[PDB]
Amino acid sequence: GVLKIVKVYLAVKRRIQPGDKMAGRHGNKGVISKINPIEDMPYDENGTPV
Amino acid sequence: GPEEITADIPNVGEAALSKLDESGIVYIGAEVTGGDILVGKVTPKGETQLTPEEKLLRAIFGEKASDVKDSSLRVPNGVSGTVIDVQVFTRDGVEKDKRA
Amino acid sequence: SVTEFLKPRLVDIEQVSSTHAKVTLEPLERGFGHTLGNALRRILLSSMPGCAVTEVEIDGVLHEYSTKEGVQEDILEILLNLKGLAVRVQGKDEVILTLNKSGIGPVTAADITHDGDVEIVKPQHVICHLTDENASISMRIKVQRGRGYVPASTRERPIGRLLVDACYSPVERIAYNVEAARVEQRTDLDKLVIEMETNGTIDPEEAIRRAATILAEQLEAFVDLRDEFDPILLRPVDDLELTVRSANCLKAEAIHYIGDLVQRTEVELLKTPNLGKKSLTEIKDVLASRGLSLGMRLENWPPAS
Repeated sequence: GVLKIVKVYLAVKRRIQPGDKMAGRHGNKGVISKINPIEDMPYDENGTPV
Repeated sequence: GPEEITADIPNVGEAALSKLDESGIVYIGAEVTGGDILVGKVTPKGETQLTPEEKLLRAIFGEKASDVKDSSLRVPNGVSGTVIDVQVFTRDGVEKDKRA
Repeated sequence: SVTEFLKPRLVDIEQVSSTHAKVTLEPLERGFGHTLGNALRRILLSSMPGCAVTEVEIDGVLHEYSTKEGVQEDILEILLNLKGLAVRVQGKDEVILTLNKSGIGPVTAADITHDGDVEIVKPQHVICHLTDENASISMRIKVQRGRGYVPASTRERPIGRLLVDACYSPVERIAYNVEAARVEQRTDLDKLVIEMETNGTIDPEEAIRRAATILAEQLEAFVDLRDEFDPILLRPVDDLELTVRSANCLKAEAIHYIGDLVQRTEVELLKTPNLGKKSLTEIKDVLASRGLSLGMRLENWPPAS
């Protein structure tokens, strides 16, 4: 009873945002709480932020 | 009667059919959001009795409108993306369209 | 004197490289070096203007999740490469560049068609690679000026136009140091050295001056410290084609607008003299002809006029 089938594929890109879950390899997991502007971050003697 | 996959839907505007090709299937690379039409399809609803009002409707707005109804595939609400691939499967013995 | 501060001046600029510079400010009073340095660093990292690629059109491609025959890279990788193209525009806030290439080899920024008001500061920037002799690429690239970071999702288009996230800031990093200044006859003055790393599209001195101008404009506020209804409701009652007696009854009640009429209930109209059920039915009919009804509630009427 089936004449035809049409399949459509949609692609999207997801960026990182507060509420996403991150982890290391040692069981240290967490959730992102805030995206901080570049000049608010701690930096070293050469001006390189983390 | 069989359902037809077509680009000619009587109850939708010209703008809503702009992203469909001649076969009633969306183009590759189109940006779509919730509510947009991907595949246009109609379902038969014809009857063998024609009332005077039905005759007036057919005379003024055409016979295609009075025979079929919209059953198209639409993007679910809250979904967006880009069309990157389309596949068509046709039963053996049925004629193939341009896209296939 | 006590109320006499020494004003810093720009002493020297050391152009270590095309993208690395040092700027010296001297002399500075006790404590002003850090006060100026931190504010200047924040402004320089935050608010400098620049140009960036925002749109790309390639002849044979429809979207970015695809490939081109004879090209080593995906379309996404080409867009990422174009996101790091440093361009200086001399006379306008928008420009379109053209790239045409063919043959085996790398396609770099030196292959972009020359423009009078467009300068390429890194001609060796690689864009893609062509791996076939009978292969060619042609594209149009849109560049415009701005500041900050504007992702393409926040900001119809024909199929084939590819959006690129815009990073307008030309400054890569800022560092600063405060040292002792060997002034003629004092030993309590400082010197501020600012190390600047950019992409080569902005002059250090004009960056410093622009940051100082922004800071002064923001300061000038502290320097002087001190302390819709729907249109149909606004139409007059006589716009309704009411009968003579209905119009007289409504005028006797001092109703001059539709907003006044729709707020009145059926009971109040019925209790009014000289208004029967027929005229109230006619009023309801003419209101229903425009999709209105009696018994609506409104806040802040009359509409301040």
